[PDB]
Amino acid sequence: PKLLLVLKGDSNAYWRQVYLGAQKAADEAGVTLLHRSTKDDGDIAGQIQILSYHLSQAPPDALILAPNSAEDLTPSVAQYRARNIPVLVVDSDLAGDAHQGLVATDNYAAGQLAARALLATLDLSKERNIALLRLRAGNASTDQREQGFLDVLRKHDKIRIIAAPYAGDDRGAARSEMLRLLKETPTIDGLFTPNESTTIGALVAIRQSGMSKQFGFIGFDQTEELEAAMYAGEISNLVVQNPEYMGYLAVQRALDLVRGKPIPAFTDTGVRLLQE
Amino acid sequence: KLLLVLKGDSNAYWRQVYLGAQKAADEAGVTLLHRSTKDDGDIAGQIQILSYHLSQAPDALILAPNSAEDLTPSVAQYRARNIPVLVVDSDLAGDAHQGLVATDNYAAGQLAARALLATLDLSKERNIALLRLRAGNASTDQREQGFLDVLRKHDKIRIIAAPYAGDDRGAARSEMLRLLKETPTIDGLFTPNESTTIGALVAIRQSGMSKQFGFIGFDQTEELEAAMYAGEISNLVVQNPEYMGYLAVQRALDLVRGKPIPAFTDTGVRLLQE
Ligand SMILES: OC[C@H]1O[C@@H](O)[C@H](O)[C@@H]1O
Ligand SMILES: OC[C@H]1O[C@@H](O)[C@H](O)[C@@H]1O
Repeated sequence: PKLLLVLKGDSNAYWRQVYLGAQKAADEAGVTLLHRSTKDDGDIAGQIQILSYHLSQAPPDALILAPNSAEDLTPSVAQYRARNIPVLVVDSDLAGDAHQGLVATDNYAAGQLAARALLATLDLSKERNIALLRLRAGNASTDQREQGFLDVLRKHDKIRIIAAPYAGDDRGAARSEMLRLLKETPTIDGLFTPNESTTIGALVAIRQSGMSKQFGFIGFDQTEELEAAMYAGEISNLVVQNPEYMGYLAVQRALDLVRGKPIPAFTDTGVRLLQE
Repeated sequence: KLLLVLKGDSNAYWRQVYLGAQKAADEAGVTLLHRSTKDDGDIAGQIQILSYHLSQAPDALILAPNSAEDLTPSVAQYRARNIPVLVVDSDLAGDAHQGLVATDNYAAGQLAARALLATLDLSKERNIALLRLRAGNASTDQREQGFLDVLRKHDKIRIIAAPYAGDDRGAARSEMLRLLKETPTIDGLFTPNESTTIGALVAIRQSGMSKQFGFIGFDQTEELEAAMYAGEISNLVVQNPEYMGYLAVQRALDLVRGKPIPAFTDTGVRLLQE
């Protein structure tokens, strides 16, 4: 068998872990794994181009896709379905029901978790002003993290959501956005950033602004730099997924589809706070 | 005795806040003194009203400040005299006051952006205009920031105009007339309060541009409602000014009698139609 893996891009180190897990499973199975992603996360047009190119020029036995857009990728996936090529979605949900399954974090639950963690960092005897650094509307994973977070906090006594701008897919964009927020906002008491790039961008902005360790800060995903910032007390906690295990299971599920075996509609790959 | 100082009388909106405050005051059997400037945005005039009442007299002040920063010294003077201050409608900078009763204006701006997006053909690039009110007026600054925060990075959306109109509907009319003449294409518009919405509406009609683009307005009056039902305005984001005035008085009475209040009481916001 041959499996085509198309992730969101290369703008997060996260994706290398998903790929490494997928490659481990493909190696164990004795199957060929192709990996083709856009340079940048969020490049919807580029991802659609990769899918159509491989459908025409070198079609796989199954497609494993992390869609950059929950809606804008459905026509691409429907083309695979009409060619009877199974599609397994990884990491971030796809709209509709053209695909055969999902293997991902429960991203809505991860956001609720992040809000609970933030509440635990705050002095809840006073009103607290909260900022959310959103990623990009239509990116299902972060849209769900953002909504789960807001659903815990919106009516919470002593909590005010004072900022929720979109940062975009780039850590440079997240840095620019956070720098503006820090300058323009009177008091930020708590922050949540829903992925690797937004967490790293915000961190760099917080340091450059002389604001380290000043407020509660829940981030998402982990790298050596984020782990260090957390151990230093610059980040209050990180909500972390299991990207290697997710990549590994996505390959196993895709192979089940190739062999005509049933798979769960949703395989939840787990989420946790990195520290107590 | 409760002193109620709103922004001015440039918007029919303030009569609804006053009516709610008066209902609450009547129900509680307390005297309400409503004292506002003639025009919204008259910062110096509002400071004068506050200075006068400190010099000769109330048990609490309910204030809708014309400037989030410029009213802070006036409010601090009340705090130094231990007269509770409840801020209504539009936030005040600092922490000299005892609470806020208002729409969540930032969230209301985000709502307006989402409503505007729903009016647009998002298969194609769309040009968007925003009519700002006045820097330093917290309520509209927050609506504008919420709206922009949703849209500034949105695929296929370009913000091509964001001028300030000022507090008068006549000024909003002049500004919109200029935009309609000078801009090659406007695909969507947001106006963040009653005066800006009415001024834009009148300009759009006078330009022969009615029903040509998506238009989210803010606040409601019989005239704005008619325009919406006619399809001239796509939707209105509306506050609950009567409930806001009523709650502001009840919160002020709680302050007078020493019952703790929340720092922010969110009085709600919705789209007027589906
Ligand atoms: O979109 C940003 C990507 O970064 C990783 O957190 C996520 O799983 C997500 O899909
Ligand atoms: O400042 C303009 C005033 O008009 C009403 O929309 C508002 O609540 C606002 O404070």
